[PDB]
Amino acid sequence: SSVCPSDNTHATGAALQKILDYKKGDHQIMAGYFRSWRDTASGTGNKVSMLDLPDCLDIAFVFPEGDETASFWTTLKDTYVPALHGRGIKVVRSVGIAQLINTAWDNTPAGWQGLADALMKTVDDYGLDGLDIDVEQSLNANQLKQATGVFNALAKKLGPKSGTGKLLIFDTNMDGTQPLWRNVYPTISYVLIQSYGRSISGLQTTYNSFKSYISSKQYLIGFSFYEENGTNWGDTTTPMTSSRAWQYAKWQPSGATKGGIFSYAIDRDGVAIGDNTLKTTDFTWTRQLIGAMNP
Ligand SMILES: C[C@@H]1O[C@@H](O)[C@@H](O)[C@H](O)[C@@H]1O
Repeated sequence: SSVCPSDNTHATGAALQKILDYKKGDHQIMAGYFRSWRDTASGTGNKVSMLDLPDCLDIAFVFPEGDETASFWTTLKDTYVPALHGRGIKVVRSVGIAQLINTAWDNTPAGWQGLADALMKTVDDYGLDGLDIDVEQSLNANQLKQATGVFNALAKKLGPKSGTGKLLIFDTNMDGTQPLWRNVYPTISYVLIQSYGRSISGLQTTYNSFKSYISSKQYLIGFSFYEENGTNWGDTTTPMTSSRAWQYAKWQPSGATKGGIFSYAIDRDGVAIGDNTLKTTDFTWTRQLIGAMNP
């Protein structure tokens, strides 16, 4: 990734083209969850724009909580998606598993299709590159049937079964024994393991629970930046090169190469642990971690 800037410059010419070429070639990828309610185009008081995101990012997740102002969604559609696409950055909408097990939607083939159609509007209306499902709970038999049905309906438009080039992503804090994963693994582009605060020594065990269902390049492990007023996971302690985030950038499963890493709350890149104020960011941690993976 020598072609990436040592600061947060947005390249423009042959300098941009080299970044677009880097992204088309083999490399460990970097993804980031951008908390939508923290975007400067949402409400008041925020300091970071999705426009700020570093050129060498591979995937930005639009990660809302549902109280965002209309202006955020307008800006995403009209300004952010075009600008990130100009940088070869993919933009994926995140939705919680709760949305796919919502009992307002019939637990039938027609209901799975109807709910998939509604979810595909969050992709198609914004010009996005796919959908990310956040799975952080176990499912009862009925929930598992409904979620599996929706994934199978989505797989007509997204992910490896679709042929569209659009992504279907499974992000989870659970392992590859979860029934939902056993049901939907053939539909998935990337699997992202929420690994905030975890032991470097337990990473192989988790990877081993998925590895029969994927190739290693589909697998990403995630750390968290420090969220204002949030959990102190301690993934981004100083010095950087000793951090959990840095150890994740360097970690490889035995005999294979992982797909890469992601951050939770990429809008918080470089804010000190315990600092509960909002700050601008030049994405030093994101840019350095891309370098750590692609030397
Ligand atoms: C229950 C928690 O869920 C996610 O936040 C993971 O990132 C943590 O490591 C932990 O498993």
